[PDB]
Amino acid sequence: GKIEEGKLVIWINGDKGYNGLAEVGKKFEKDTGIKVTVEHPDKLEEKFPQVAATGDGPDIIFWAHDRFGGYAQSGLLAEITPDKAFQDKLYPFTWDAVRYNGKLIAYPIAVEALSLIYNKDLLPNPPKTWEEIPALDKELKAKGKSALMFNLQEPYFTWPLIAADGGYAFKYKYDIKDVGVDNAGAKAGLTFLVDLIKNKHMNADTDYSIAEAAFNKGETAMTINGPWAWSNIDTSKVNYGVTVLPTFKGQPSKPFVGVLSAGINAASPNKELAKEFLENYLLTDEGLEAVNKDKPLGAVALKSYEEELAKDPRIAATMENAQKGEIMPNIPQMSAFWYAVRTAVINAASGRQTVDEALKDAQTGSELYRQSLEIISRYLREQATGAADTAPMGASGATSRKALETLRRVGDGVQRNHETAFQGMLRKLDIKNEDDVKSLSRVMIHVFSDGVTNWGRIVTLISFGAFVAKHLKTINQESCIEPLAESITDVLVRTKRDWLVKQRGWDGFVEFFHV
Ligand SMILES: Cc1c(C(=O)O)n2c3ccc(Cl)c(c13)-c1c(nn(C)c1C)CSCc1cc(n(C)n1)CCc1cc(c3ccc(F)cc3c1)OCCC2
Ligand SMILES: OC[C@H]1O[C@H](O[C@H]2[C@H](O)[C@@H](O)[C@@H](O)O[C@@H]2CO)[C@H](O)[C@@H](O)[C@@H]1O
Repeated sequence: GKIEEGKLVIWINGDKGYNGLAEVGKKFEKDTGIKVTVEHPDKLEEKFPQVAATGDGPDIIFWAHDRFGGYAQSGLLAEITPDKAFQDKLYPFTWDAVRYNGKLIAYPIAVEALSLIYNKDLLPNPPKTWEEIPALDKELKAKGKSALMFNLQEPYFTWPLIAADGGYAFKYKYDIKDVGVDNAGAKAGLTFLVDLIKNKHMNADTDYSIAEAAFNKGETAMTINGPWAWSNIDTSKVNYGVTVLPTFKGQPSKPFVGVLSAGINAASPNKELAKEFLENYLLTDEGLEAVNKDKPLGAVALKSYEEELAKDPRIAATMENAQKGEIMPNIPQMSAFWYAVRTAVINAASGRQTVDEALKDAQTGSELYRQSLEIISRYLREQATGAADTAPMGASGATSRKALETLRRVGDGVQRNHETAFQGMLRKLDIKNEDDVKSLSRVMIHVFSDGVTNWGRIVTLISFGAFVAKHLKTINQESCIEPLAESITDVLVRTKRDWLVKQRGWDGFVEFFHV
């Protein structure tokens, strides 16, 4: 329940230099008498938000920057306030990756991008194009080898191909309502991947460990991986090169670029020890060297140590691929986007869904929070004030508009028919201000998560929200309505994600209540 005072617990992914990080921990302990424990739990990026929401978890969490906006929005991260002298030691774009709602929410460590890694003894020159890989595989199969193996279980690895011909996550300012997962470009890329599998150039079951072992044993000519993998390749004594990813339809593969970052748990009683560790032990030439020697970091954020490593052709390749890619967003939706696309790739690769079916579901999943919030926020606000929002609905606007019209019909009926239960519960909850609204999340999840799933219960959730919003406006707390709508939306989408996607999201709602 409570994080222990007077020690540091650190979480980092099991593909990174955790033994090197522990060496930096030992240096810290030698100066201070404070013990540093480094752990690498499975699925730590999913475990962290669950444990931290209870006041528990590590003091420090390491992950790429994309997950940290979600954590910060949830109240799970301490604000970082390094002085100017410290801030100036790192590249400004790395600080930009860890800024959320104008606040620094983590320390940046290193820039990561995927590259094409190839065995010079099998393929002296790497392929410039994806399109030439089937013919290379045919050549290599006659030598008892194969052209390419990489992790097909994590969408981070397949994304560069999906993005190449025009797939995108959130259109870039970001337009969060503009998602590019089921467009022609995304379909072309994923169809190419699925055709590789159909034609027996790759196996849908290949994962990180299987691809790594095949490459490092000299069984496959190429893999796709990041700087952290280079240690194990060095140990293997494969004659490898690191290069630009192949093009698709003449266009570069576009890796999603990550900034490995270190956040401090909002519930830690060791925030000063954590800052001291991160600024004066880790983010130093010697600290980063200890970690980099274990598993390479990429292009480190620290100007002084990055200058020394920049002459490495493997780093040059990493940065070439990075320049062709895009820095990941850190918006809270990123977790949902990754879950949606992970499922789409796995299902398309296995034959569970067609490419069209798979990307349609991924588009729905990625759009779900924003579309749900549009509908709910508009209903609550128009209920409270008596007047509709004149602003355009935007992307998938017909669905939003029709869902709002449906909700007007069925939601107004629920508020009439359940006036007695609603008035009774409103009085018992005694909702007075924004603090009271913030306290609703836990109880709403409890009530709504229990029992059957159907559209009627979704209507009850939203309709009581409108009932509360009317109350809030009347008592001059209209500023609480948008936070209420965000809280309800979060409950809805977190608890019913898979069911909602199965219904075709809000189009299911509209069809369910037609006539
Ligand atoms: C049956 C019922 C359901 C359902 O089928 O799931 N929902 C209700 C929402 C409101 C009401 Cl009044 C009732 C329900 C209710 C009750 N009797 N009848 C006859 C009805 C119709 C009271 S028993 C259920 C209950 C409600 C609460 N608790 C602790 N328990 C208060 C905690 C709370 C809960 C919410 C909120 C949604 C928006 C919001 F701004 C604040 C919220 C606060 O939503 C829960 C999910 C929707
Ligand atoms: O596959 C989705 C996954 O992508 C990224 O995770 C990377 C991570 O950035 C790399 O440092 C390395 O560990 O490989 C991971 C892929 O297995 C995102 O950072 C992550 O949030 C997302 O779920």
